[PDB]
Amino acid sequence: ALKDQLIVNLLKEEQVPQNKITVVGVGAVGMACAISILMKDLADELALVDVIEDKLKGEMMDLQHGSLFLKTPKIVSSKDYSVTANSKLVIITAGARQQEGESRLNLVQRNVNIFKFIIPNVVKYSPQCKLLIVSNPVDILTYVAWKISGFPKNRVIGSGCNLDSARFRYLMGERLGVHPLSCHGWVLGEHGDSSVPVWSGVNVAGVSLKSLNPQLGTDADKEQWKDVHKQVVDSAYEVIKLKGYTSWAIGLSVADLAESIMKNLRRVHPISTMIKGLYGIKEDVFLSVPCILGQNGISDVVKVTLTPDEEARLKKSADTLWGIQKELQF
Amino acid sequence: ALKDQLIVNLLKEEQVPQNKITVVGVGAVGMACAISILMKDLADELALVDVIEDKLKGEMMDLQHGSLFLKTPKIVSSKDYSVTANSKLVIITAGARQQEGESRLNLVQRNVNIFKFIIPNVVKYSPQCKLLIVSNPVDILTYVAWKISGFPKNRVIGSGCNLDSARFRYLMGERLGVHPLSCHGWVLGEHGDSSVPVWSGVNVAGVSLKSLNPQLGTDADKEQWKDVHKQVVDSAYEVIKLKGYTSWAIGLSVADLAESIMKNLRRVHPISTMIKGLYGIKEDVFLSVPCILGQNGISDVVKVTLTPDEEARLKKSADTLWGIQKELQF
Amino acid sequence: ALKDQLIVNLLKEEQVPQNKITVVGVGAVGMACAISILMKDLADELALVDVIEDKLKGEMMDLQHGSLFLKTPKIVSSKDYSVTANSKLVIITAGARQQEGESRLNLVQRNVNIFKFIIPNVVKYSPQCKLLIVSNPVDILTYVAWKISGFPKNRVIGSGCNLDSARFRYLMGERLGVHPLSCHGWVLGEHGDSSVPVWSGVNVAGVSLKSLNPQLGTDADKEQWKDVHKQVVDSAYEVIKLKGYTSWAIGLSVADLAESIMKNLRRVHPISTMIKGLYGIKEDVFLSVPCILGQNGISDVVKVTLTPDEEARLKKSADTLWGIQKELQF
Amino acid sequence: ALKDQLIVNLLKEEQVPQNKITVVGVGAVGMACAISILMKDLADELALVDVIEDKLKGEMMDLQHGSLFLKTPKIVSSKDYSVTANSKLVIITAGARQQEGESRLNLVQRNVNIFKFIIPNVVKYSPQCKLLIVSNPVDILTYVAWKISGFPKNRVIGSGCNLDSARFRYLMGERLGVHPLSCHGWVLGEHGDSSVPVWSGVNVAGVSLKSLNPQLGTDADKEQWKDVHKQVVDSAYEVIKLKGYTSWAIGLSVADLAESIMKNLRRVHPISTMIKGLYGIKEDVFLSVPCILGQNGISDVVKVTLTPDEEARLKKSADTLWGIQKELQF
Ligand SMILES: C=CCSc1nc2ccc(NC(=O)CCC(=O)O)cc2s1
Ligand SMILES: C=CCSc1nc2ccc(NC(=O)CCC(=O)O)cc2s1
Ligand SMILES: C=CCSc1nc2ccc(NC(=O)CCC(=O)O)cc2s1
Ligand SMILES: C=CCSc1nc2ccc(NC(=O)CCC(=O)O)cc2s1
Repeated sequence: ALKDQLIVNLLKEEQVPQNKITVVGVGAVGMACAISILMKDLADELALVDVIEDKLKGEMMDLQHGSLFLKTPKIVSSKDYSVTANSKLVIITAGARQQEGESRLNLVQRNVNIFKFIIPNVVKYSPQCKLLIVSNPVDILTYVAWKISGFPKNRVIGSGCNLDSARFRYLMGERLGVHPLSCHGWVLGEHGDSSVPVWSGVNVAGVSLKSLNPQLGTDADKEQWKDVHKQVVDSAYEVIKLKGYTSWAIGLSVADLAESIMKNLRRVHPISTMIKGLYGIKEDVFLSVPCILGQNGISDVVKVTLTPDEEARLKKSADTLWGIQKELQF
Repeated sequence: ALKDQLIVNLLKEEQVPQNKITVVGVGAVGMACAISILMKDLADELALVDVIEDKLKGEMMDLQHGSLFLKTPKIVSSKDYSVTANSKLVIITAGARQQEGESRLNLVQRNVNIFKFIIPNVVKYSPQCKLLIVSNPVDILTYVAWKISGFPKNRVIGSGCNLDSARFRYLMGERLGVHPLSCHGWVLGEHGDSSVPVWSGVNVAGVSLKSLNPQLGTDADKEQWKDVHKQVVDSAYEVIKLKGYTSWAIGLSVADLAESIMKNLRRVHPISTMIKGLYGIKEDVFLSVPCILGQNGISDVVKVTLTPDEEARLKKSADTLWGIQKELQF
Repeated sequence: ALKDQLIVNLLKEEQVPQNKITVVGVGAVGMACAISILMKDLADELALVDVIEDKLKGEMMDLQHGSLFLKTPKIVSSKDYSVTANSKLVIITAGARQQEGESRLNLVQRNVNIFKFIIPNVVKYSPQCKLLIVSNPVDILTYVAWKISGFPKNRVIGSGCNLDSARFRYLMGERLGVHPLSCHGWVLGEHGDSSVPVWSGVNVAGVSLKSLNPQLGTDADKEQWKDVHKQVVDSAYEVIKLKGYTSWAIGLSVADLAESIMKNLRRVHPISTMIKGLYGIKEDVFLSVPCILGQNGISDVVKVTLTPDEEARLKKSADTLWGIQKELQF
Repeated sequence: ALKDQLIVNLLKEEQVPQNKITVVGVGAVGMACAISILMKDLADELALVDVIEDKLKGEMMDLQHGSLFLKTPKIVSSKDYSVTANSKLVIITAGARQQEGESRLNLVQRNVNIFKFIIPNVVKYSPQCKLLIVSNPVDILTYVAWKISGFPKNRVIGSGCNLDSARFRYLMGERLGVHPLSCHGWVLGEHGDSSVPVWSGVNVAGVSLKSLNPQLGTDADKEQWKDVHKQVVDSAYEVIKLKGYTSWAIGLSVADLAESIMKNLRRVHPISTMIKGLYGIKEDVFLSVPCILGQNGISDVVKVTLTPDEEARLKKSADTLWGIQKELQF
C-alpha cells in the first residue's frame, strides 16, 4: 500500500482528545458557534450533533472541506452522543426559536422537553465537560440543564447576557465614537425583556457617565440613553424581522465564552448562574451577573453594587424568571 | 452633550479606509466570506451590497452586534454602490447559485446578465480595486468581469480551484493520516466537472506519490486514487444535496485568497486567470493554474510541467469552457 | 534562468508597501517591538534602522530567517533612512538607556541630540507616517519629536503610560484572581517616578474598588494597595536590577499601540500627548492621559474626572516634566 | 477583605493547567521560544527554569508585565523543577552555546553534564511530558535526553533541521520572488555542517526545480544553488558573528513545533529522531528526517527517497554523529 510505502508508523495508541468541544444543534446559531470556534483555534476536535441526518452530515462535510485553512484536525458528527465523548465543553444550541412578537419565555415547554433527552445523553460521555447553554429562554434552560444534569452549578453556564452587554457596548461606542473594547457597561438579568442596564457602572476610562449626567438612563435624560437599552432588548427581534433569525453575533459571543473556558482566562462575563443569596433573592434563580469564567466554569461571582432602583429592577427580573421556574414540569 | 463633557475632540478627520473590503451578495456564500474575513482581521472596513433591503440590513446589524469580538471597526451596508467606495478588494458572490443535480455551468447566462449591472457599479466607486469573482461558473464569470470592467487582467481574479485543491489536500490527508498542510497537490482547470488533478506533482515532504505508485490517479491504479479527484468534483453536489448549498469551505477559501491579496504575501494559489498562450490555447479562456497572488493581484504564473495526459485533460477543460463561453450574449 | 523557466512574469514589479512599519533602534526594546509586531501581523513590510552596521545586519537576518513562520513578506534594514520610505508607522526606540539608580529624565540631553538627527530623517522619507516615541524620557521626547518633525500633534504619540497601566492591571488581577483584561485602572502622568494612579477609576465589572474600601491607595489602607503603584513605579528599575534591561513588556505595549493605529481601532490608551488646557496646565507639557488612538493617531482625549488628591498629583507630574523641558535647547 | 467584598468564591479549584509549557533556560534562545509561544497562545501556563536566580526572576517579571496583551494567564519561574509540574511539553534550551567560529559539536560534554541534572528533574515532575530538545548539538542531546529520561522515543524530539529548512525556503523564496510558504524543500540529517539538502524534493507548486535544471545543487549549476545550502549551513555562524548569537528564527521554529505538538496537527517537520532501520543505519543515531508531529510527539516517519549521493551524504551525517554519541559518559 502507498501509505506504508511513504510512511513508517512508529506508534500505535491514540489517546483522548485534549481540548474537544461539542456543539449540539446545527441550525444557524449552532453553525455560527462552530465557525467562530474553529476560527479562534480553541479546539483540537469539534463534534456536531443534531437529529436531521442529511443536514448534519452536510454541515460537517462543509467544515471539513475548509480544514486546510484551519488548525482543528478532527471534525466529526453523529446523531449518537457517543461522538461527543471526552468533550471539555459542550454547547447546547438546540430547540425552538422565538418568532416575531413571541417572548423567549414562550419557548420553555418545547425546549424543556428537548433538554430531557439531550442533557443526559450529553453528560454521559464527557466527565470533564462544562455545559454551556445557548438555547432560549437561556436562563430558565440553564437552570433546567443544571437540574437534569445533576452537575455542580460551576459547570452549568448560560450564554446569558454576554451578547446583550456586547450590543450595549457596541451602541455606546457608536454614540461616543469609541471602540466597544473601550466602552464599559453591564446589562444583567434575563436575556430577554426584563434585562437591567447597570447605569451606575457605565464608563469610559474609569469615568462614570452617570457622574457626568445623573439623569443617564432615566426618562429625564435629555440624550435618552435608556433607548440604548431598549435597542438591546429589541435587537434579536429587529434582526429576526429583517433576516429571519440571528446567528453571527451570538456565535461570536459564545465563542468569547468558549475562549475564557478553554484557555482558563478568568475573565469576567455577564452569564447565567445561580444567584440565590445575592440582592433579595432567596430562591434558586438563574440569571446573568458578572462571573469569573475559567477551565472549571464559573468559580467566582462578582458582587455588583447596585443603586436601589437597579436592584429593584434586578429583583423584578429575578421574580419573572422564578415565576417560569415554578411552571417547570420535570 | 454627554460625549463632549467626556471627550475633548482634537481632529475632525473623516478619514478614508485604508484596507477596505466589499462583499457583493449576502447569500450563504457571501456571508461566509464576510465572517471569515472579519475573523482573520484583514479589513478596517467591511461593506456589504445586495438588492434585498431587509436581508442586507439584518446581516449587517447581526455582524455589527459582534463588534466587541472583532477588530474591524466599521461594518456598513447599502443597495447603493457608493457604500463600496475606496475598496482595495471587491468580492463578488452574487447571482443564481448551483442547484441540486445541476452543473455550475447552468447558471451562466443569468449571472452574465447580473454582472452587466454589478461590475460597472463596482468599477465606478473603486476603480483601482482588485476584483475577486466567486459567483458560478467562476471561470467564465472572471472572464466576463474582466471584459466588462476594463481592468488589466492582473486585477481580475477568480476563486477558481483554490477550494478544489483544499478539498483534495483534505481528502489526501485523511487517507495518509497527515494534516492537509503537509499533503501537497494541485487540482487545476475548471472549478467544476472538468478539473484536472496534477498527479505528477502530488507529494508529501517532497516525495512524489507517483514515484511510489506510477499508476497513481489512472484506471490502472490498484488504490483508485482517481476516486479522490472524483470526490473533489462531486463535493459541491453532495453538500448541496445534504444541506442545500455550500458556504463554509468557500468562505474560508475566499478569505485565504483575500489574505494573500491584502497582505501582499505572494503565495501561490490555483485560481482563475487568462490562460491564452499556454498549453496551445489561442482564446481568452480563464481557468485555474498556479498563480502568485499579491497586492497587485496576479503578477506571475508558475509553469506547471504536465504529462501528456494531464495536458490533454487541461486542454479539454479549456475547450469545455470556451464552448460555453463563445455562445454567450454579451 | 531557472526563475524564468519556473515562472512567467505577467506584471512589471513596482515596490510600494501599503502597511509598512519602521523600527528605529535594534537594542532590546526595538527588537521586542519588532518581534511582537511581526507576530501580530500588522505590517506588510518591516524596516530596521540603527547606526551599528553588524548588529543591524545580524538582527535583520535573524528575523528574516523566521519568514516561513510569519506573514510579513519583506524585512529590510539599513543605516540609510531611505530604507524607511513610505512607512505608515515609525517607532523610535533609539537612544541612551537608564542605568540602575538613574532617572529616565537624566537621558534627556543625550536623546534630544540624537532626535535632532533621527526625526528629520524619518519625516523625510515617510510624510504620511505616525511617529511612535518609545525612547525615554518618553513624554519630553514626544514633545521634542513634535517640535522637530513639523507634524501635527495627533501624529506624534508617546508609548507613555500604556505599560505602567498594563503593570498596574497585571498586579491588580494577581491580587484579585481575575484576568488583567477584566481589571480596570489607569496610571497617568509621566512614564516614570511621578506617575499618578487614578484610584477613583479602579474597578472590576464597573464596581469601584475605592467605594468598597475608601482608604484604597492611602497609607491607611490595611491591604496597602499603594504598594501596587509603588511596584509600577519601581518595575523598570527592579527588572533592570535583575536582567540588565527591560524588553518584553514594553515591546508588547508598543505592539498594542501599533495595532490600534494600523487597524484604526479607536481604543483608549494612556499615552503621551499635549495636555495644555486640561487640569489648569498652560504650557506645552506632554504626558499620558487616556487618548483615542486610530489611523490618524490621537484624535480625542478623555477628560478623566479626578479627586483633588489625584488632580494635584497630576499637576505635580506636569510641573516635574516642565521643570526639565523648560530648559531644553535644540 | 477587599477581594472578598468584591467577589464571592464558589469552589476551591485545583489550578492544574491543561496546556502547560515549560522552557528550561532563559538565555537568548529560551526567551525567544517563550515570547513566540506566548504570542501564539499555545499554553495556559508558562514555567521558566534556570540557575541564575536574578536573571530568571527578571525575565519572568518582564513577561508577566505584558499579561494584559496575552492569553497565558499564569507565568511562573523557579530554580526548582517543582515549578514545571504537569507540563505537556518541556523545551530544553539550556547549556553552553556556540562562540563565534565554534562547531556545535564542541558543546557536547558540557551540555551532556548539564543534561544529567536537568532531564531527571524534568521527568520527575512531568513524567508524561513530551521533551523538545533545542540545546546543541541538538541531535546528540536528543539521544542523551532519551537515554536519561527513559521515555519512549516518540516523546523525545529535537528541533533538528526545522530551522535549517525554514532558512532554505526563505532563501529560495527570496531567489524566486515567492513567499517561502509556497517554496518547498527539505534539509535533513545533522543540524549543522553535515546537513543534507534534498534537491530531488525542492519544488514550487509541485514543479521540481531539479527537473527544470538537471544540474541544480551541483558544482556544475550555472546559478550555483548549492550556495543556498552553503548559506543554510553558514547562517548561525554568520548571525553569531554579526550580533553575538541567534534567537528569533530559532524561537519561531521551536514555537511552530510546539504548535504542532500542542494542537495535535500531525504536520510534517524535519526534526531529530531515532532513525535506526533507515538508510542502512544499524545504530541508535538521532538526526532529522521528515516526521509527523502530534500530541504524542513523533508518531510516524516519512520515508524520503534520496539519490545515491544524497543517501551517502546522510550516512556521512549519521557516522559523524554516532562517532561522538557512542562514547558519551552518563
Ligand atoms: C425528545 C425529542 C427531541 S431530542 C432533540 N435533539 C435535538 C438536537 C438538535 C436539534 N437542533 C435544533 O433544534 C436546531 C434548530 C434549527 O434547525 O434552527 C434539535 C433536537 S430535538
Ligand atoms: C435587476 C437587478 C440585477 S443587479 C443584482 N445585484 C445583485 C447583488 C446581490 C445579489 N445577491 C444574490 O444573488 C443572493 C445570493 C444568494 O442567495 O446566494 C443579487 C443581485 S442581482
Ligand atoms: C549623534 C548622532 C547619532 S544618531 C543615532 N541614530 C541611532 C539609531 C539607533 C540607535 N540605537 C540605540 O540607541 C539602541 C536602542 C536601545 O538600546 O534602546 C542609536 C542611534 S544614535
Ligand atoms: C552541571 C550542572 C548544572 S544544571 C543547569 N541547569 C541549567 C538551567 C538553565 C541554564 N541556562 C542556560 O544555559 C542559558 C545561558 C545563556 O544562553 O545565557 C543553565 C543550566 S546549567
